[PDB]
Amino acid sequence: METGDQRFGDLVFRQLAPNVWQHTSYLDMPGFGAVASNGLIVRDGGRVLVVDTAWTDDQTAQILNWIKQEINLPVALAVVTHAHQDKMGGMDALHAAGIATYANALSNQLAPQEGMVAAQHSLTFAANGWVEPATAPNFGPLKVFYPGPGHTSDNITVGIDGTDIAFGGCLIKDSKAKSLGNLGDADTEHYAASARAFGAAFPKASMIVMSHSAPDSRAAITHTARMADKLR
Amino acid sequence: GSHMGRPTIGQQMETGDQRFGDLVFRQLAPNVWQHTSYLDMPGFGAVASNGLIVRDGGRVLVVDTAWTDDQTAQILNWIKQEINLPVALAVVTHAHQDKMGGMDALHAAGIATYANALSNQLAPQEGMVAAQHSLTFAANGWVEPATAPNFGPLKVFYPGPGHTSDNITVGIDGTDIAFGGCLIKDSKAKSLGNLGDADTEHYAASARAFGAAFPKASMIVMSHSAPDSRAAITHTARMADKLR
Ligand SMILES: CCc1c(C(=O)O)c(S(N)(=O)=O)c(CC)n1C
Ligand SMILES: CCc1c(C(=O)O)c(S(N)(=O)=O)c(CC)n1C
Ligand SMILES: [Zn+2]
Ligand SMILES: [Zn+2]
Ligand SMILES: [Zn+2]
Ligand SMILES: [Zn+2]
Ligand SMILES: [Zn+2]
Ligand SMILES: [Zn+2]
Repeated sequence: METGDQRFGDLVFRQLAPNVWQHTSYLDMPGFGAVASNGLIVRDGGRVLVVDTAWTDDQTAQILNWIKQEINLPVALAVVTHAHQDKMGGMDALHAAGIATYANALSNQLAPQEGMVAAQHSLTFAANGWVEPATAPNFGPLKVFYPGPGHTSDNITVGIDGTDIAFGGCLIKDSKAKSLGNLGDADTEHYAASARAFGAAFPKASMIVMSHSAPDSRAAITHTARMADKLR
Repeated sequence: GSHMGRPTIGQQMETGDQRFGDLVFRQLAPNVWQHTSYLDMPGFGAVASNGLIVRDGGRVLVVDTAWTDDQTAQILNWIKQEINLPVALAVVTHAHQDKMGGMDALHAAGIATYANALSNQLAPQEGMVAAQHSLTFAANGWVEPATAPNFGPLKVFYPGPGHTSDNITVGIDGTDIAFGGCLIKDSKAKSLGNLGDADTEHYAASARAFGAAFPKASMIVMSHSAPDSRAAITHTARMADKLR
């Protein structure tokens, strides 16, 4: 309800930069109430790129229809940042709309176990965390980085070239957080290193976008790593 | 860095096994041998780690180091004596001491080394030397063949997270042998061994995925016990079912 925020159905959109919006969707978790999840919408000349679905097919369709209304450019592809419902719940809606989908090979391998629909294409990563470029064709400003196991074994991150923005997804929590949120599938040993690897991959990003709070500064990365140091 | 921060000899000699310094070698097939090295761990005696040696035409291929550099050098010495073909490459099956502790011995000898990209990424944290090359995997677990150059009969499969998030497995094409490494424990096991780095949620599926990937392998080779039948896979998966 913050000024400049736009509503379409159950979804809220905030412009972060001339060509970048955050999408926010909400799901009731019985016992804990409504939980926000954020992803990104990127205008890349005469096409649109999506990072992460909403919780549900219906909510993901609302994202696609808002893009049609407000941006009116075709969605070329989507990248989804791990096999949990907040990031991949809406895969069927992307596929029905004829959007090409990309995830970590590991995300696609885990998807069935995690009750998610696999992406059509698999990203693979060098030992240094950077996507093998042949697996991420025509990704325009999307720079995809695998920081290592943290929130999950499969979690990936995305920088937006020509912006100050990097997307930590569920790996990064906000700079005032008490906790690292859901650690059910987490690597408690490697998490802190993974948070720091994300920071080092995108050294000049000043706006850190994450799944479960409003955009923060780089302080979110060093706070997440400081919290993660305490897990081991 | 390493979880281990004490090399010894095995006691249970066994008839068809060959002692070579502090290591043990067993021929499993005309072109396949098991290498075994031992660490004394207080309260648990001589702890075996097993890997594989494969002869493929005029080349030898190695799966896994020994626990230590000095032990891994003795694997190379044994290969020179018993096979006398050059070691074309080694593949190591995750970033733990038993599987990657001897990387320096391979690199010293000019042997090209391969691991899961994730193993190489985790190596520094795990106190291991990274392999020279990284394997990547398709969404169905099979190695991307462009990343496994001249692997010949070594058929590398990532079964999913289990013993660790980076554990890989290796079928030996043209044989009845599949290597489960530390993912699979034998049908006599009372535990899944070290779960310090394990994925308790996905372990059972990963164990079953290994079995389904190598459906006709009748000899299952694993890190910490003698080769077993396919029962080792199902018994492991059923123990892993109790973690979730
Ligand atoms: C807000 C904390 C949170 C997370 C998280 O920390 O990322 C997830 S997730 N992506 O499923 O693990 C959930 C859904 C169960 N919740 C409630
Ligand atoms: C014999 C059980 C075992 C395992 C295992 O279960 O694989 C490992 S490992 N590869 O480091 O996790 C060790 C060394 C700590 N030990 C003693
Ligand atoms: Zn998650
Ligand atoms: Zn999340
Ligand atoms: Zn899970
Ligand atoms: Zn291990
Ligand atoms: Zn082991
Ligand atoms: Zn570890």
